[PDB]
Amino acid sequence: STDPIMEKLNSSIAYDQRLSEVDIQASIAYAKALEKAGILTKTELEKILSGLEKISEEWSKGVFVVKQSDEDIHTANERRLKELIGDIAGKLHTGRSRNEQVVTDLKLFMKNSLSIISTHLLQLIKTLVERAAIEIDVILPGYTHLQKAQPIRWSQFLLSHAVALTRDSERLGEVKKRINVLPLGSGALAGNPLDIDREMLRSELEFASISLNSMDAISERDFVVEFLSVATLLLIHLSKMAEDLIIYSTSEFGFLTLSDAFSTGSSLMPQKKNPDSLELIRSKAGRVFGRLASILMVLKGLPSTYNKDLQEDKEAVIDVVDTLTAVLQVATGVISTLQISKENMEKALTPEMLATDLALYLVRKGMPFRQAHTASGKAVHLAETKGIAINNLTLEDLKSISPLFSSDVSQVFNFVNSVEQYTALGGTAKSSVTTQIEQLRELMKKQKE
Amino acid sequence: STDPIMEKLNSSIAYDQRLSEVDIQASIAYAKALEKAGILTKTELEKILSGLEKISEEWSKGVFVVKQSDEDIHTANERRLKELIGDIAGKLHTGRSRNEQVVTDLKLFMKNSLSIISTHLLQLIKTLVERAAIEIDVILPGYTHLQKAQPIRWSQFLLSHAVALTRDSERLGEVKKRINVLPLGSGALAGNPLDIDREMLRSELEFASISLNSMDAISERDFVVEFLSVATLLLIHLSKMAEDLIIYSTSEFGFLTLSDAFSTGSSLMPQKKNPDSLELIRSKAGRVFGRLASILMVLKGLPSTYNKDLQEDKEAVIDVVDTLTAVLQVATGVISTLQISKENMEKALTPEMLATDLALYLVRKGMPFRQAHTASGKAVHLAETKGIAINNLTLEDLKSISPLFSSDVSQVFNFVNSVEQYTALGGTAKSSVTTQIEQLRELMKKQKE
Amino acid sequence: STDPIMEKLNSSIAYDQRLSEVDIQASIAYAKALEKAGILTKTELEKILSGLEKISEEWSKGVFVVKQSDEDIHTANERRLKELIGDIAGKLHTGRSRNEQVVTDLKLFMKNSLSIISTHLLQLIKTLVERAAIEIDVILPGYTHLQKAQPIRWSQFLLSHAVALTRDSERLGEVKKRINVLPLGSGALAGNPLDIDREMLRSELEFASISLNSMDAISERDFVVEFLSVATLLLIHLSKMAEDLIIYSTSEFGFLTLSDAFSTGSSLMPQKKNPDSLELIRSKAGRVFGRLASILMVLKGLPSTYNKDLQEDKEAVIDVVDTLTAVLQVATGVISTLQISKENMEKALTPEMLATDLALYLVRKGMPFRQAHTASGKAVHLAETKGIAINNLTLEDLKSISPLFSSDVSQVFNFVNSVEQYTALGGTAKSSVTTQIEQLRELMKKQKE
Amino acid sequence: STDPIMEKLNSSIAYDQRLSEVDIQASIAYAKALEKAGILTKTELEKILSGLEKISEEWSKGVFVVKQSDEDIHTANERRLKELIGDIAGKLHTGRSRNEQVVTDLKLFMKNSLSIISTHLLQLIKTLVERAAIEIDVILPGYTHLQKAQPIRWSQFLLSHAVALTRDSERLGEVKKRINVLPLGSGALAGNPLDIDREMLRSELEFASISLNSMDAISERDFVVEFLSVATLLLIHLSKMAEDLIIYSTSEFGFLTLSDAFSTGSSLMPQKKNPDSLELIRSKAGRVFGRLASILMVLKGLPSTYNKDLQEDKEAVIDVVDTLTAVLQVATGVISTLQISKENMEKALTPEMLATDLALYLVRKGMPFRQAHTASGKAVHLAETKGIAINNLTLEDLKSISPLFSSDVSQVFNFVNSVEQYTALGGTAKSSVTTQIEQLRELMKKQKE
Ligand SMILES: [Cl-]
Ligand SMILES: [Cl-]
Ligand SMILES: [Cl-]
Ligand SMILES: [Cl-]
Ligand SMILES: [Cl-]
Ligand SMILES: [Cl-]
Ligand SMILES: [Cl-]
Ligand SMILES: [Cl-]
Ligand SMILES: [Cl-]
Ligand SMILES: [Cl-]
Ligand SMILES: [Cl-]
Ligand SMILES: [Cl-]
Repeated sequence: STDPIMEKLNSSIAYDQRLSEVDIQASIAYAKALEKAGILTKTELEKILSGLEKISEEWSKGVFVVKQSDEDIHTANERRLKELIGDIAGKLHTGRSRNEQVVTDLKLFMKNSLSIISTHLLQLIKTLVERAAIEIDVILPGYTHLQKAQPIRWSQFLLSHAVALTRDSERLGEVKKRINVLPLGSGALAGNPLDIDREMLRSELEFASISLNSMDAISERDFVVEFLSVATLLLIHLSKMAEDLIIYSTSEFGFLTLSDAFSTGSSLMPQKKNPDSLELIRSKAGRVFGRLASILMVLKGLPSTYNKDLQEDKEAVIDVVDTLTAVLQVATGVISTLQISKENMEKALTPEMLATDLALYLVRKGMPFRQAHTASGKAVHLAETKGIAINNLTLEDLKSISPLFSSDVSQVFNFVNSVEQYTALGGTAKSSVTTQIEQLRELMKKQKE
Repeated sequence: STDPIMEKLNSSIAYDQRLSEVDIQASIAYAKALEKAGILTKTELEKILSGLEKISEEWSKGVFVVKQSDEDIHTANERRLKELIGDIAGKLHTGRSRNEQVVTDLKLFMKNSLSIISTHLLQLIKTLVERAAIEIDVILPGYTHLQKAQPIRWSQFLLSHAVALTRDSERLGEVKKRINVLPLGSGALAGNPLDIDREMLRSELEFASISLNSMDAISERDFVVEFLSVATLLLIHLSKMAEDLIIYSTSEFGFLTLSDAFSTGSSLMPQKKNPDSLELIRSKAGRVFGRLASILMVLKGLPSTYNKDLQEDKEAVIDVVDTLTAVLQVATGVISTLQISKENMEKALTPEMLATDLALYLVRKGMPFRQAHTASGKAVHLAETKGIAINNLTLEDLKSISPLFSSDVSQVFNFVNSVEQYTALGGTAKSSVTTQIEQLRELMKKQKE
Repeated sequence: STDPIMEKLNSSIAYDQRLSEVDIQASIAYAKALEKAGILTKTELEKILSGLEKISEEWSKGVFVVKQSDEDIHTANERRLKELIGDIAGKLHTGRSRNEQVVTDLKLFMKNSLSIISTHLLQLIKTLVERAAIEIDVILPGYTHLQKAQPIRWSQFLLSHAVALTRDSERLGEVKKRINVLPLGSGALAGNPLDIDREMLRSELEFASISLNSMDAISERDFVVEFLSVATLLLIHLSKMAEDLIIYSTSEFGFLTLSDAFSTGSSLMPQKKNPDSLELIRSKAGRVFGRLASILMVLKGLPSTYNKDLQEDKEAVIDVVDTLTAVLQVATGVISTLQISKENMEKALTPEMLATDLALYLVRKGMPFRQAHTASGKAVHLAETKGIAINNLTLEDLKSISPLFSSDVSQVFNFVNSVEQYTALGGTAKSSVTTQIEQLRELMKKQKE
Repeated sequence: STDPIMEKLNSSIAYDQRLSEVDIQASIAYAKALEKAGILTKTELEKILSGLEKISEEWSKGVFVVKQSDEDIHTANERRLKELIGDIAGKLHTGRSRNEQVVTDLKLFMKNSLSIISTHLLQLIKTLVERAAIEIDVILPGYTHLQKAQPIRWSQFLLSHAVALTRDSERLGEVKKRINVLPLGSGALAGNPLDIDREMLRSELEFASISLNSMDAISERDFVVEFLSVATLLLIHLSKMAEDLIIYSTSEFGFLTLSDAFSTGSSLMPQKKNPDSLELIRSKAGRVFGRLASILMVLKGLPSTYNKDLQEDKEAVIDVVDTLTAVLQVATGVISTLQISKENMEKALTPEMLATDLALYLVRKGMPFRQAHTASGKAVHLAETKGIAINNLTLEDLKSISPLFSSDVSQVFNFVNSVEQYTALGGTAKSSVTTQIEQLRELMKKQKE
């Protein structure tokens, strides 16, 4: 009777086959609770768990056969169990609703997915932290407005990304905690009428706790929005790092080149070596953001309790989980195999970036910063008008700006001296970077457990 | 050499196989232009067109074989042609870039897709217009704030949706016009170096014109954003109609019930008959919006010219084209097979909705509207305090509010009289509705051609 | 020199005057650290803190005078201090960047704002929890697909919203923790060169800790995205509750009416009483979501470190903070003053919603659920074809469906009996609702501290 | 009675004062139609138009006084007219609803706003087209993946942006057409009951036509979504151009520097000259996108007809109209006053970008492209391994790759020769660029009228 086109638009089995195992696992747990509730005889339970375990095997062996009438994974497994053991299968449905199987399964899938994602995320952070430890002596320009600002260590750069990524890791753990709440036993919205043992369900399925209200457990998708939100910000961080590496990979900047494994050429232009890995990653930010936008829209203005609209969550979660997994591993390969050009990073170190240091120089000699700033500004301009860099002005030139300049300004013109000024926690001085590295190694240790 | 994970993240063949035919068609057109440009001998052209036509057959017969190395459809067809005719295949690549094949193919796919979508959209509008013509005598409540406002014809309701949908149709035609501009011959960004005959390409591929600048033709995706944008607004309209029908389908409202073909029951609650068709449609608004959001993000801040980030467009377009096709046809089935309850729509017609008419009554007798409004307000409240509807107050009751009320107020209390006040173009009077119906039939006639 | 139009587009003083106080407070803290770093003499510090305190007074008395050249609050306060104490003011700028003042100020503003928001959020949850305790005996329909499902307690409904809102409260606390990290002392990106005492800054400004990397502290806006994200989900929850109350406020449903303080009439239609409060709230979901979308877009693909693009964060945060504050308080008024119609909620309780209970009845007598479900389905249909409700079928009618039905089915037809089946934790049975109420009172107690 | 906080959240006068004039203008038009409908005496009309004209003066002189009770502009003007002429003012409300004043006013405001925006947009395109005509001999690198691709003319670059901006202009005109439809006379939803002369209203207010259905005219906001959508894509284009100019403004690229009027320095780093104008513009893309996202969300799932949720449209439209106006003018200043470095653009022209030309060279001599591509690839690599550019390999070196290379390959190594290959329409050859310039001058001529 169902209109074929609507039935097709209604089918979620194509993607939600990814929930085949957690669905059996959840059915198994419920079968045991039903036996304890007196709905199944221990003899029936056996037939049921045996059938379910068999269906699990069919899916893992890639031999399960999806039929036309299967509008979703839940309907598939129920059909299969019935054709295996008959009428007994039908007892498993007692007090159970699809509205609760759907969030229970997706949460089970998400818990497993987060572990994998976490593992990869931590490996990415580690890769950045460990390379930062190895390349701690490298100094290059730091930018604001994409204009050379003040010199910083390449390790300080790798660590800013590592640090941001660590907050992503942290948010990921917080979301996992609310994901880890058992919704099974909420029924279609009013709860379970059998005095089902929810605690037994909880430990069996390995959730940290149970849902507090049946109407909310079945209507909410905060856990989907949260996931999508944190994943989006994680992607945002990756788009910024991509933007950085792609620009630094240009021939104009020349700071680095990715490995051949993470680049591709051009079937038309023979000279090309393109940073595809990073561009792909940068574009995924939009992809994941679209998933977040869609779910927020799907939810807005919907009435309590369950609504068929909610079915759009599955595909969005699965797609973002797969994007993360791929994106994180690729990012790792890139960071660990890319080749920096210590020579070019060094050449890019030009005197004008030391203009702030030149002003502090005068400040140390007594001049108030505002004046010191304008004086340093003049030297920058004098050198420009003269067609040279500031370190090439003469001492009398500096005196023409302020007699406060003494022969010892020569010490201002030393990049190692520049970065080494920033010892206060968080700065780019080498001792601060080593401190950060240690802090991050600890943070990771704690994130892992 | 390419990292396997990055290569997988980079593959677009899974979805872009949908472009198999337009890609051959575009290669065929270019092969003929290359022969005219002196790159191919008429003998070579023959081998080439014959090979291409053969590959086209493989795809349509569902026998084409995708190999590991095929990162996209373009790479697949090029590989296949080479293994069919050898070295000659390689001449087809002359002066051609993937950056141009990609937008040429997607535009070719979009042109064909729009025709199908248009056909369905027009059928949906027709369905609403024709039912509105049949059910023109039905009157029910009209709402603002979901509170009963003034009575309107059910046909006036069906037509508001038809009208909005017609603007969707119109926007769809405008987008098609800019989609219909040939980008082939832009190369990787600098244009074509062979003095290729772009006009020949244009007519051959059936585009209305050619791109003006090669750098823009290869960098832009306005045609994707536009499509996604209009599709999103179209979905918005459908979410509002869905919201309406779902609410009207409630037992509390009781105005209508969808057919069984567009509903489904509940495996747990035996009494349920749910309007799945409409909820599915309403949720797609979010889905399509997410696609729009993702592409806008993918594009923002990207430098000229082509960037690998752009590859995310394919899957978003294909997904939205398929959503539209399904959603439009389902919407049509729903509107044409749903059953209204003329009796309940009639029962819902209550006197308080005529309070505005009661104020105009006094206005006709000389009272300024502001005063007429407060007087009518009092009658509404008097009736409430008295526990009756306003048409049940006595004439002396109305006189206690304003002596201006005469025995002829009885004429105010007639719903057919209410709606029939709105004869000015656009209103709910029957003559206005018939006018609208005629206007829409014409609009559709013009949209179709 | 600056183009007047660009300067206007660049000015953020209109909105960022809201940061006038935290900016002084942050300048005060830095002045004291500069004295300890040897940049200011204790005599200079005095003049500085005295001047700053004076500027603080000007803003709080609403007498501060913004001049043309003030492109932001930071520039305003610096100008004012200089015209008050002269050259000494300029020493305060030593080692300080706008890039760090900007995030330090906004975080200070956000910390204060979250406290207010939290206070209001907790009051909203309390309002729902306490009313749920008072109206615990009320039963009405529960819905899925906006179709009557199974009976539930009105208190179970109020609590689903309370529960969701509690997760919003929890997420709000997590975000506050990362907001509470001091970024001051990061300079323009390389850190602070004076060995400034960041710990002194931390305790002085009351942050829980300090930023780990100067490049990240100045480039990131995770704290803005997080805030916007959680606020958006909070709004989503409020849009669903609004959708519920507006629908329940219809005359068709008739379950409740809001108070006059939270409604408005119509200048045209005298009978109208509209639920403006709820519609306003529902629409804010979109408003806040737009703010989230904008910031995510502003950030995507931006290079390290600071970029002027980031300046868009201020107005988005301030607007959402003000929306939350207003929305939360209004929501509270609505819930606490609305009037339910116990009589209509009772009348809406119809027999078909007990069809699931009727199937369990047969299940208890031995029949497998699948069969019990179809049997109950038949009774629903028999009653329909007969034009009566199911509780009106005769016992022999039920026997015609299944001889398993005995005279005691009469017990199935009792709504208090229906809801009382759900005693398992989370359900709608009265003992479960009282449990929830207790749990939520505790949760709130912990959230508050 | 209205809760003060809800009343504040409900007030739209702060921003919708921008609609003060179009609101009077719309009231004036309706007053004249009411007189013709027999509701006002010609004597009353006079008092009314005189009062309205007076209120118009108050607003334009900046002396109108907003009172507490004014929840919107419509309520303000109605109050003011009443206190000026008394009871007569109240007759103007006859048959009129706020639901129609609101869309009529906003459309009137949008029509005027589009004209201004169009004027500025066309000036921006002109600025790019005319500079492209002046700097037509300049050649620099063209990029894909931000990697040097093939040489192109700077004019070809300016024109790709001009061309995209022209589509923005075109879409803007299409939106204006649907904006130009008169909604006045739709009442609260059922239409107008006075047989009001809508055609008279149309010409009087200068709309191109009238709305077809009263229910749609009052419920829709397609005209807002459309506007926001096109404005967003326009901003997208501007974010890409900004991304380009900011990168080209780097010292690493060194192709250009903006004028001082469109840059700003750093209060901390004396050497800085930052491209604020472009970064501000790039960030507005997100701002405008957020406005689009919010309105789409506000609309999704809302029931017919009017809902208070719709009130969020005003502020979004006004904000985007003001952003466009500022952004467009600033963009113009930037393009017209920026200074390119013809010398550096020339230096950036390196031999590897000619590798495609080198392959075509062999193709002309008979070699199939695929082979020609790999041969050219080898030369690129040989030169790398040798530490020189390809134009420095010896003829015998090229022979070692393919004996097909003859002394005349020297002609391949000429950049003017490179770009001049692209004469086919749209390419970067000089004759193609002059063609584009002419086409765009015409397009603008037509857009203007
Ligand atoms: Cl047993
Ligand atoms: Cl090196
Ligand atoms: Cl000296
Ligand atoms: Cl020939
Ligand atoms: Cl009927
Ligand atoms: Cl009389
Ligand atoms: Cl001292
Ligand atoms: Cl009552
Ligand atoms: Cl019996
Ligand atoms: Cl007269
Ligand atoms: Cl020059
Ligand atoms: Cl030779």
